[PDB]
Amino acid sequence: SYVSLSGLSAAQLDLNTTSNNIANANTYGFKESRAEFADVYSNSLFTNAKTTPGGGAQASQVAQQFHEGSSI
Amino acid sequence: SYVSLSGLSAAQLDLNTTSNNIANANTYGFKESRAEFADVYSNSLFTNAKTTPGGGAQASQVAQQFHEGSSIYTNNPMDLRVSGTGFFAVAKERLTPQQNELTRNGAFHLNKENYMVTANDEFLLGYQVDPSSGEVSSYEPQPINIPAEFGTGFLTKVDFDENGSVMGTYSNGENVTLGRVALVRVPNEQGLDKKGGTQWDSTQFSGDKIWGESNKGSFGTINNGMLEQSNIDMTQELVDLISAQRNFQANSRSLEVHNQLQQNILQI
Amino acid sequence: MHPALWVSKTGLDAQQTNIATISNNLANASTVGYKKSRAVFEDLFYQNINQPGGQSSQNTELPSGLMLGAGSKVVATQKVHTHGNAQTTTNALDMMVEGDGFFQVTLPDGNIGYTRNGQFTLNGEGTLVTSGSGYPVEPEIVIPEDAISITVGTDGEVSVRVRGQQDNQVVGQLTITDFVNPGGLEPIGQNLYLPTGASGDPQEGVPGLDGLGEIRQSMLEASNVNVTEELVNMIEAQRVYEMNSKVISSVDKMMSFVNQQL
Amino acid sequence: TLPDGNIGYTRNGQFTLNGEGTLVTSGSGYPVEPEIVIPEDAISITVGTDGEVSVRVRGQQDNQVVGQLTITDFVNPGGLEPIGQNLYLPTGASGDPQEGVPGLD
Amino acid sequence: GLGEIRQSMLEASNVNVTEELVNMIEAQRVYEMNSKVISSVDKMMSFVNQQL
Amino acid sequence: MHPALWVSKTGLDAQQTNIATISNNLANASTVGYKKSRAVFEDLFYQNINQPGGQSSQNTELPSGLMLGAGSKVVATQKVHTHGNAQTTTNALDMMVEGDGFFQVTLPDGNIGYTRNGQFTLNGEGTLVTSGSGYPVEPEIVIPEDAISITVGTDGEVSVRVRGQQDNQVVGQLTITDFVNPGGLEPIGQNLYLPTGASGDPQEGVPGLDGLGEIRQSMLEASNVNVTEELVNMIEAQRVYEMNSKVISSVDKMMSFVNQQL
Amino acid sequence: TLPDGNIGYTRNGQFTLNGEGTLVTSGSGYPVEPEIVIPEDAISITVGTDGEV
Amino acid sequence: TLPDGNIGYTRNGQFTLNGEGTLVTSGSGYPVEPEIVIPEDAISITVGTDGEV
Amino acid sequence: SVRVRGQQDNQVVGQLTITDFVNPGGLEPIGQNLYLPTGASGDPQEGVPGLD
Repeated sequence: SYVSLSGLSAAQLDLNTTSNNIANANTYGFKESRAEFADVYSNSLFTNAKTTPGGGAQASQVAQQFHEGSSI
Repeated sequence: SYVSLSGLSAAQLDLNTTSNNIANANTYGFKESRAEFADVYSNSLFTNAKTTPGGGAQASQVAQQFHEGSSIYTNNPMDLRVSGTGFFAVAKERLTPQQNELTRNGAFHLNKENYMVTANDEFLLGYQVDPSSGEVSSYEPQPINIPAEFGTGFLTKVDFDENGSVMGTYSNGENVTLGRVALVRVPNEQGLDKKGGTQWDSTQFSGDKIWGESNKGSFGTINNGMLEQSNIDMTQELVDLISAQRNFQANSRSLEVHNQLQQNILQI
Repeated sequence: MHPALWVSKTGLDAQQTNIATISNNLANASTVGYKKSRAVFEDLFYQNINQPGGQSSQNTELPSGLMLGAGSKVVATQKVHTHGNAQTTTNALDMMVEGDGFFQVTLPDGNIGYTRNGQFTLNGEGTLVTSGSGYPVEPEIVIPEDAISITVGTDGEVSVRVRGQQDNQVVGQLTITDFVNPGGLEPIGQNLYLPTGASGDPQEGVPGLDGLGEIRQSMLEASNVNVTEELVNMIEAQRVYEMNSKVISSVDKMMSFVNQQL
Repeated sequence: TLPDGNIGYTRNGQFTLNGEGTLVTSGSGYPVEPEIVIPEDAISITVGTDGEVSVRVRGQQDNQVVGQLTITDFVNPGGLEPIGQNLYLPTGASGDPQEGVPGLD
Repeated sequence: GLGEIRQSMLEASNVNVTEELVNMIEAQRVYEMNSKVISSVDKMMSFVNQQL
Repeated sequence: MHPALWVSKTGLDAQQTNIATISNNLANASTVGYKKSRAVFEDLFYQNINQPGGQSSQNTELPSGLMLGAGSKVVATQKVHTHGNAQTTTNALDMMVEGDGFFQVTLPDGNIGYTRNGQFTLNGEGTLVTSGSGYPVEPEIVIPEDAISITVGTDGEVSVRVRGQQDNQVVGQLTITDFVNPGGLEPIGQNLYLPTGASGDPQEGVPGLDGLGEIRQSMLEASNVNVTEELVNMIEAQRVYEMNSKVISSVDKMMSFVNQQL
Repeated sequence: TLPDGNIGYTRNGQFTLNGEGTLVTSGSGYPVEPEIVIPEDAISITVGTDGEV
Repeated sequence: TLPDGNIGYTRNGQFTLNGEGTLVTSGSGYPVEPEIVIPEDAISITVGTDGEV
Repeated sequence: SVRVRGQQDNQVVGQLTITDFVNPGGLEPIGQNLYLPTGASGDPQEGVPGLD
C-alpha cells in the first residue's frame, strides 16, 4: 500500500505545483515551476531481487524554469 | 492477548490523533499531530534469549508537527500572521505579562481600553518604542495600547510594517509608532506543552523562550490582513484514516485467534 | 504419563510461540524501522529403540529403525532484515538509510544502541535526539540557535543556513554502523538494537562509501511486515495448534477409558 | 559440520550468517560444508541451480565466485538416523554417501 | 544489571493458561491412577480376610 | 473439601467483581461527568508448608520452598479521574470544569456533596439547582426575575443581563473544590461524591486560580469510559472465569471418582 | 513500607496517591519506598527510565 | 555435592540459585559439581550444548 | 531452625542427634514406642544424622 500511497503523494505534488503556477498567472516576474520525479528501487543482501518489485515514486526536485516571459 | 491488545490500542491512538487533526481543519493556527510507535522487548535473567517474541507496540510520543500552514486573506488590518519561525506572545492578565502563552493565530481586536487582545480577551505582548526613537528601547514585553487620542487627534488607521511596528495616524496628520509586536521562538518546538485554544507554553524540553522582533535574526516576518489555517492535508488525514482502520482490524483478528485457542483447551 | 501427551505439549507450545511472533508483527504494523520476525521450527531428539543399520542377523542390517521423536520446538526467532518502504514527510529531522546501516544513539547507561528509526528531533540544548526517549545521536549534532534551515546530505554531512551568510555552515557529520549478520542483534525495545557475539564487530564509516547506505532526509522507513502474510500464517498456525490438541484430547480419553475398564 | 567433527545431513534450507559471515544453519548455527564465507565487500548473494554461490562486489561489474555447494544423496535416505535439529547421520543400512555437484548424476 | 522503570506500563502475569490446563489434565489422571492401586489393595485385603 | 475448590472459588469471585465493574462502566457510557473504574487484583495469603530459605542442613539452605497460595481477590475498585471530552450544548445553565475541580451542592441531610456533572437548572424560586434530584448549588445563586440572559464567567462569576441597564449584574460567585486524591471519594450515587480519609481535606477556591479548573458555560463533560477497552476486558475476564470453573469441575470429578473407588 | 516496619517487595506497579500526596500502592495503600510526595502545585508527573520522578 | 561430601548422580535437571548465586538443585538445595556461580551483573544465562556456561 | 518475622535468615534453635546400635534387636521394649539399651544391644553411638 506504500507504493500506491507514494503514487498519490507524487501525483498530489504535481497537482499543487500546477495550481501554484495558475494562481501566479498575473504576478510580474514570476517563473513557473516543474515537478520532477524519480524511482525507488532499494534492495539488500537478503532479498533475491530478480523477484522484488520497486518502492514507488519519489519526488526528485521541483524546478524553477527560468525561460523569458512575455512583456507588457 | 496483551500483544494483540497493544496493537488495538496503538491503532486506536492513530485513529484519535487523526480524528483530532480532521476536527481542527478550520481552526486558525492549528498544528497537526503525528502518532509515533516503538517496539517492546522485555527479557529477564530466567527467560530464553534465542526465542524472543515481542511485547507488542508501545506508543512512543504524539508529535506536534510545526510546518507552516496556508495563509487566508481577510483584508482585515487586525488579522496578523507570522510568516516563518516565531510565535505571538499573549498574556491572560494585563497587570502581569510574565505569565504568557504562545499562539500562532492573529485574530486580534481592540477592547474598550483599546488594547490589542485575542478572541479570548487575552492581551497581546509587544515591545515599547519611543515615538521619536528607532529600535526597541526596553526589551521587556508589555501589552500593546492603541490610544484613541494622541497629541489632539483621534485614531484613524492602524497598520503594521514588516518590522511589526504598530503605527497609528490621527486626525492632526500625526503618524506615531506605538510599539512593535514581540516574537517568541524556542529551540525545540516539539517540546512545547499544549494548552487550550491553539496555545502553547514553554517547557524544559522546549528550551527557554527567545524574545526577538520580526524579520530580525532567524525570526520570520509579520503580515497583517492574513491568518494561518491548519497545517493539515485533508487527503493525507483521510488516507491515514484508512490505514489505521486496517491495523485495528488485523490486530482484532489476532485477538480473536488467541481467544479461540483458549476456548479450544477448555473443551478437553 | 503418556509419550503422546508430552509430544503434543511441545507442539502446542511451539505454535503458541509462532502465533506470539505473528501477533507481535501485527501489533507493530505501523512502527517506523521495524523488522518482522519468523519462528524457526526444528524436531527434537529421537528415542533410539531399534538402531537403523544395526546388524539384525549377519549380512543383513535394519533398513528402517524404530526411532520415536520427542516433538518439536521453536529454535530461533529470526529477524528478517530486509529494507522497508520509504515514507515522504515534510519534516526535516527524520532521515532514512538507503541500504545497509544503523543510526547510533547514546543509551542512558552509556552504551551505543543501533536504531533504524529515523524520527529525530531536538532537545532544549539543540542536540539532535530521537523522537522517543530522547537518546542523543552519536556523534553529537548540535543545531545553532541562529539556523533557519537544516539540510542533511547524502554523505550524512549536517549543515545549516544562517541568516547573514551565503553557503551552508557545517555543524556535524553522521556515521552509520553496519553488521555482517544484523539478524544476531539483540532487540532491547524502543526500536533499538545491541550487538552480540553472533552479530559481529560494529563497523562505522561515512554513509555512502564502502557498502554503507545513504542518509535520505525528510524520509522514513516503514515496517517490512506484510499483513497479508501475517494473517495467513496465523490461520495456518491455528490449524496446527488444533491438530495437537486433538492428540491431547485423544490421549486423555484413552487414559480415562483404561481407568474405567482396567 | 557437527561440533564433534562429523558431518550431519539436513533437508532444512533455512541458513543465516555468523559473526564471521560463514553460511550457517538458522538454528544451532552449525557451519555448512563446504564453508561459504561471504565477504563484507558484497551487496547481493545469488546461489545458482548448480550450487555455485556467487556474490556481487560494489564497484565491480563481475560476479565474485565465493563457493560451490555440494549435496549428498543416499540410496536409502529412510535408513538415516534422525538425531534431532533437522539433522541426519549416516548408518549401516543408509549406504555410502555419494557427494557431487547439485544437478548432475 | 537492574531493570528500567517504564511509566504508563504494567506487567501482566506470566502464567501460561495452556500449560496450566494441560498440567491439570495429567495431574487428574495420575491422581486417579493412584486411587486404582489403593482400591486394588483394599479388594486384595478383603479377599484375604474372607479366604484365610 | 479440597484446597483447589477454595482457591478457584476466590478466582471465580474475583472475576465476578471484575466483570461487574466492567459492566457498570458500560452502563454509564452516557452519564455526564462519569469516571470509569478498574478492578485491582491481588493474591491472597500463602500457606507455608516448607520455608523457602530454611536450613536443610549445615552450609545448605532450601533455595525454594513449598508454599501454596489461597487464590485471588479484587482489593479495590480504583476510579480513573481523567477528564472526559467536552460537549457543546445550547443550554445556558450547564457548565463544565475544564481541569481539576468539583461542583459543590447541598444534600438534604445538610452536608455538601461534590459532583462533576454540570447539568444544572433552576427551581421555582430561581435558585441554581441540579437537574436531577434538585440539590441547591453552593453558594446559592438566585437568578432575579428581571434577567433577560445568564452568563457565567470563566472565574465562576455568574452574571445576568437586566433589560435597559447596561453592563452585567453580578448575582453570585461559584466555588469549586479540589481534592489531593480524587480516587478516594466515596460514591453515593446521583453523580455525587463524599470526601473520605483517603480523599483528603476539601480545597475550596474560585475556579481558574490556585490550580482549580475553569468553568465553561454551555459545555458538558462526557464520561471517560472507552467502550473498546471495556469489551476487550470483558473478553479476558470471561476466559479467566471459565478457567477457574474447569478446576472446580476437575476437582468435582476426582471427589466423585474417589467416592466410587475409595 | 509494611505496617510492621519491614520492606515488602512487589512487581505490581499499580500505584496511586493518598490524601497527603505520597505515592502509595493501589491495594491497602502502603507507601512506596523511598517516599515520593507529589506537591499540590503539580500538573503532570514524569518518571524517567533511571527512576527519577 | 551431598551434605556428607560424596557426589550423587541425578537425571533431574530442575535447578535454581541459592543466595550466593550458586547453581543448586530446586529441591533440597545441593550444589551442582562443578560450581556454577551466576554473577550479580548478569542479565541472561546461556548454557551451551557442550556444557559451557 | 525457626522463621521469625522481621529478621532475614532462619535462626538455629538447636540440633537433633540420633543413636544407633549394632544389634537393634537387643533393645528391650518397654511399651509407649520406647526401647532401652541392654548388654546385647551394643554401645550407644551418637552422632550427627546422615554421617557415618
